[PDB]
Amino acid sequence: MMSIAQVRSAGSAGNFYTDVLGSGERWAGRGAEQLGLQGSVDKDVFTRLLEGRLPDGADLSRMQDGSNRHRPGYDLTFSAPKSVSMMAMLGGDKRLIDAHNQAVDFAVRQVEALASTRVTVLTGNLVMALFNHDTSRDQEPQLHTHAVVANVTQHNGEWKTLSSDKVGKTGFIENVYANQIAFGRLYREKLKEQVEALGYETEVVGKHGMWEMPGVPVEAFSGRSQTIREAVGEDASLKSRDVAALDTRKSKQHVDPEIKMAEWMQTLKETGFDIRAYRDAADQRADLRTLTP
DNA sequence: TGGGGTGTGG
Ligand SMILES: [Mg+2]
Repeated sequence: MMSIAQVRSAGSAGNFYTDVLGSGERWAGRGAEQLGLQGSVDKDVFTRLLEGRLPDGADLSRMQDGSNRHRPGYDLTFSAPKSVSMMAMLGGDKRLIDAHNQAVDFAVRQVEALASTRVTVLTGNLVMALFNHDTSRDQEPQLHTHAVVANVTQHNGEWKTLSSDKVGKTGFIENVYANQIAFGRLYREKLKEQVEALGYETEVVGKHGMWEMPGVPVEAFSGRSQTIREAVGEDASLKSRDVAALDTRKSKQHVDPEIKMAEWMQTLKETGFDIRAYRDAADQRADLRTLTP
């Protein structure tokens, strides 16, 4: 599941991402490599990258009119299938938090192909920040990664701007939106490959091949989703659910990691699910094959 | 800026 969003403010939203299973926001992309950036994201260097102030001698901003300036960039959030989320946090399977991360690196890398600048020329490089979270605003397991793309790419010499000027030809983000499904798709496919290799089973449960591990009590950890549909309902348009997603949206919360982890384990019991039996069933499934043909 | 739900995203 890949969702999109425009970043419209540096300093402010620059923090947002700078802020419960062990807590890794790492850089990514050929562009982030050029500027010499690796698996760490300084609150300041990032907050800067959004204004147009690269680490390199590039200051592509527009600090005019008090505080009217550049265009920060975009947020491509890949959300993992609820069963994957649960198994990692409630099932303690750390191998999953990994698979998910590899699945994102794969996707985010296919997005970099569309990296192009205005003059339209595929510049094949991006400077990105990838933040990982594991809850929903409803406080449930909801592991996802905000692949924040900085509004900058590198053409021939200096850095330009992915974002466009005026209409001309569809620039970067235009194609991203035009290609959402494919991206959420191949992210989901990568996670899939690994997850099954670990010995887990999966079945389709939604459009464009969305899936989950069969048997895992998903319905019980989809509080946001349900609150959104109890409001605007089912059969509601995507746009209508966008607004619902925002109204009924609780505000960002300070949870007591162990009070919450316990509520989950507790609520997890009432479903009648045997977490342990599942991981083992998966192991035996994986073991059973790698030891045959 | 278009579009799948696990619903994130000043
Ligand atoms: Mg988040």
